[PDB]
Amino acid sequence: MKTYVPKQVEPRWVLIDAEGKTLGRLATKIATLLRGKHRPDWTPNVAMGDFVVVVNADKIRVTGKKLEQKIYTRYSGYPGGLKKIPLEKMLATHPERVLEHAVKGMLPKGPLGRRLFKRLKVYAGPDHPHQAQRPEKL
Amino acid sequence: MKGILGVKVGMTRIFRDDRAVPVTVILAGPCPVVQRRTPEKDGYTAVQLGFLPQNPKRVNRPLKGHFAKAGVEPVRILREIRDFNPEGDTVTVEIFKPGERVDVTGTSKGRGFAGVMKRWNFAGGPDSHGAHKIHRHPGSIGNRKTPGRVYKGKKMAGHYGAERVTVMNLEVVDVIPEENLLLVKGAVPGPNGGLVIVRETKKAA
Amino acid sequence: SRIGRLPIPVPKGVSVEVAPGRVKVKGPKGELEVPVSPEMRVVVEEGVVRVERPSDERRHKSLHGLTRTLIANAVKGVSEGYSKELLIKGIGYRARLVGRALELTVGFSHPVVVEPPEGITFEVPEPTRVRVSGIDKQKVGQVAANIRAIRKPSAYHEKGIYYAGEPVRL
RNA sequence: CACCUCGAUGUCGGCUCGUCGCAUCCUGGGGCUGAAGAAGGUCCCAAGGGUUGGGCUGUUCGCCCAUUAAAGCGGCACGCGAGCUGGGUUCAGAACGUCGUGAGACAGUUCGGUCUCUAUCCGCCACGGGCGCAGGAGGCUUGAGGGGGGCUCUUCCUAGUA
RNA sequence: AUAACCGCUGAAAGCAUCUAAGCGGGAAGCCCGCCCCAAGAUGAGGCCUCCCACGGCGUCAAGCCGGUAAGGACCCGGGAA
Ligand SMILES: [Mg+2]
Ligand SMILES: [Mg+2]
Ligand SMILES: [Mg+2]
Ligand SMILES: [Mg+2]
Ligand SMILES: [Mg+2]
Ligand SMILES: [Mg+2]
Ligand SMILES: [Mg+2]
Ligand SMILES: [Mg+2]
Ligand SMILES: [Mg+2]
Ligand SMILES: [Mg+2]
Ligand SMILES: [Mg+2]
Ligand SMILES: [Mg+2]
Ligand SMILES: [Mg+2]
Ligand SMILES: [Mg+2]
Ligand SMILES: [Mg+2]
Ligand SMILES: [Mg+2]
Ligand SMILES: [Mg+2]
Ligand SMILES: [Mg+2]
Ligand SMILES: [Mg+2]
Ligand SMILES: [Mg+2]
Ligand SMILES: [Mg+2]
Ligand SMILES: [Mg+2]
Ligand SMILES: [Mg+2]
Ligand SMILES: [Mg+2]
Ligand SMILES: [Mg+2]
Ligand SMILES: [Mg+2]
Ligand SMILES: [Mg+2]
Ligand SMILES: [Mg+2]
Ligand SMILES: [Mg+2]
Ligand SMILES: [Mg+2]
Ligand SMILES: [Mg+2]
Ligand SMILES: [Mg+2]
Ligand SMILES: [Mg+2]
Ligand SMILES: [Mg+2]
Ligand SMILES: [Mg+2]
Ligand SMILES: [Mg+2]
Ligand SMILES: [Mg+2]
Ligand SMILES: [Mg+2]
Ligand SMILES: [Mg+2]
Ligand SMILES: [Mg+2]
Ligand SMILES: [Mg+2]
Ligand SMILES: [Mg+2]
Ligand SMILES: [Mg+2]
Ligand SMILES: [Mg+2]
Ligand SMILES: [Mg+2]
Ligand SMILES: [Mg+2]
Ligand SMILES: [Mg+2]
Ligand SMILES: [Mg+2]
Ligand SMILES: [Mg+2]
Ligand SMILES: [Mg+2]
Ligand SMILES: [Mg+2]
Ligand SMILES: [Mg+2]
Repeated sequence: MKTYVPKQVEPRWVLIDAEGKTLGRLATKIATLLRGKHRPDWTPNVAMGDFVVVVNADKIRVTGKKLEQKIYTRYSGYPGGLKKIPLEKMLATHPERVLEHAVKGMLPKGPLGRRLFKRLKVYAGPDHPHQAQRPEKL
Repeated sequence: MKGILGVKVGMTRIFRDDRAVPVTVILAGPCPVVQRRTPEKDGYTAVQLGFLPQNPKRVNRPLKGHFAKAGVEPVRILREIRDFNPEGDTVTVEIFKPGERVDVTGTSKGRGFAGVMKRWNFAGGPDSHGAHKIHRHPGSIGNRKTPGRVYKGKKMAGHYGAERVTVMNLEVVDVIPEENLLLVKGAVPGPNGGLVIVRETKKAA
Repeated sequence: SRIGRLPIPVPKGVSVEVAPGRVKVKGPKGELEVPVSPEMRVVVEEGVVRVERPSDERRHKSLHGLTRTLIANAVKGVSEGYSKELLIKGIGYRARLVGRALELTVGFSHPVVVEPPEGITFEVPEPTRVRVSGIDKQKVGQVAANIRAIRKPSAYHEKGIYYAGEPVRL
């Protein structure tokens, strides 16, 4: 008896609110969603997961003094090319990155790890293209 | 933010107030605005500004009589002006009064493969004493085992020149509208007959 | 012992409205909005306005007094709440006034124009003494401070913008 | 100490080219002063940029001349010899002092004394070719993200006023 | 927008306190601004303007072969490239 393995199945689309939701807590879920690990036909080597849309990405809450104290770094190949960026500035400049970045780091690494990240459309505030479905959830 | 295209003509001195004034005569010919593109269908504001007329129809089908005054498409419509909305039609040298500073963007003369020392003003080696085939060489380019590599921007020999260069805050010594001439004093990049674009200064903006 | 926290403000020709996040006072001299901790419930009784804290935690007590006072000032505010003195000493030092704007010459190679922010009103009863009128009080104390901060007292002798008070030394 | 390296990890100093740290030499901002002013002292913030030319010695260092806003301290295999130098050290010649009967010996001295055309990979400076960007073309562009730059003195007015 | 720091308002702690809630000033530094690169930014963006929707095959999935169109190379005269 060989273990069952799904065929091309269904490209699902799911909508999430973000506003008021912590961040990592939300990221956790969005990740598990990204790689259909809720689906009972989960498969590690294929990418049979939901496409996730997220709105109100800028009203992500966050505890402690993270707005000032938490910093995102970026190293250019150059000398002294290590840039330091605090939450505040990010949100005020490029929200939807703060959450995109929290999910990128929670998806596995690899060519398949990527792609799963591609199946994630984060947007500032509300609104977005509504071509597919979007069974909103919590 | 008035801008205009033109060709570096030459250099010469002027004499004013019993003082020699070294200037660079640029011809800023009439520039037929051929497109505008606003935050409507573009997201910013500028002015396609076709220059030299020419073109005995070496113009092929990509021509734009769309915007009426194409007056036989020009050789180099290239380059807008960004945040400039002209006197409606045709921009000329009239946008500049003697006494205004301007920023000239040009294409610096090319020098091809230029060595460190010229490219970068390195001191090179000694021409005598120890010497030995390293007179115009860059010397050391690193350390030892750590980092064990060369920095990302290490100044080395390579192509140098023939690039975008903008000499800033140049005085407008004079303007001669009769012939579309404009006199700035000094250091406009590129060779004569090369194309330049003259803009408002950024000291005030 | 006996804490400027749970005593009670007052009324008299002025209104009070409790929102879950703040309170609006308003009176014969304008209106003020007082942002207050979402915790801590302010109640409007008869001709008073108590403030009570949820717990007794060293952190709720701290927010208690604060809140009480923070409101009371808003009440004094809408029925005369300005003031803050400002006596300019020193020889060549004099304070004029240009319309709404206050111009004072206090020893620089120039005079300083201190145009006033909204809500604030400037008066110069005699050229060597100023007063800052307002409803806020946080704004009054600020603007009053700023104006004086233009360098001033602390020196080696009576020269510069003083408050009414503060003597000085050598 | 003796852990990788003795079927080799070239050793001082200079030159060249840097880059980083800040326990800051200058410049910016501060608190205290036994801070009248000007000028200092001392501590705090601050690494953006700057941080001179000579005499002596192989020297590093240091002393000295003339300046300066200042003449900063360190790390990078006491950064850098498949980049240069080769004065020093550190083979073979020779000499002095010294030691040894001697051959010879000296972190003692002296004069001399072979520094090896070809870059495979990584890295770096440049410049292309290919394919991709799901119709194919010619123009004009947005800027995510990078990089460059960032120094300072004197005099004058204020005012010979506080 | 901040550092040291200077303050406003202000409790805990009646007084007082620049701070614990708040706010204001405040560095040659930080983020923008200037200059240059830059859509392989596979997240490959945009705008304008051109040619068009062939012939057989692939009977269906994406394709295969020719001519072609707008254009583009080849070749040649040259160039402060
Ligand atoms: Mg050339
Ligand atoms: Mg050069
Ligand atoms: Mg030179
Ligand atoms: Mg040099
Ligand atoms: Mg030299
Ligand atoms: Mg030379
Ligand atoms: Mg030699
Ligand atoms: Mg030679
Ligand atoms: Mg080496
Ligand atoms: Mg051993
Ligand atoms: Mg042992
Ligand atoms: Mg070996
Ligand atoms: Mg070897
Ligand atoms: Mg110390
Ligand atoms: Mg200093
Ligand atoms: Mg002094
Ligand atoms: Mg001091
Ligand atoms: Mg420090
Ligand atoms: Mg010598
Ligand atoms: Mg030294
Ligand atoms: Mg010595
Ligand atoms: Mg010296
Ligand atoms: Mg160094
Ligand atoms: Mg050592
Ligand atoms: Mg070494
Ligand atoms: Mg060598
Ligand atoms: Mg050496
Ligand atoms: Mg030798
Ligand atoms: Mg020799
Ligand atoms: Mg003997
Ligand atoms: Mg020996
Ligand atoms: Mg010798
Ligand atoms: Mg000889
Ligand atoms: Mg020797
Ligand atoms: Mg060699
Ligand atoms: Mg390798
Ligand atoms: Mg290419
Ligand atoms: Mg695509
Ligand atoms: Mg950018
Ligand atoms: Mg930089
Ligand atoms: Mg930058
Ligand atoms: Mg730099
Ligand atoms: Mg005198
Ligand atoms: Mg005076
Ligand atoms: Mg500010
Ligand atoms: Mg107080
Ligand atoms: Mg502050
Ligand atoms: Mg501020
Ligand atoms: Mg500056
Ligand atoms: Mg560009
Ligand atoms: Mg495109
Ligand atoms: Mg356009």
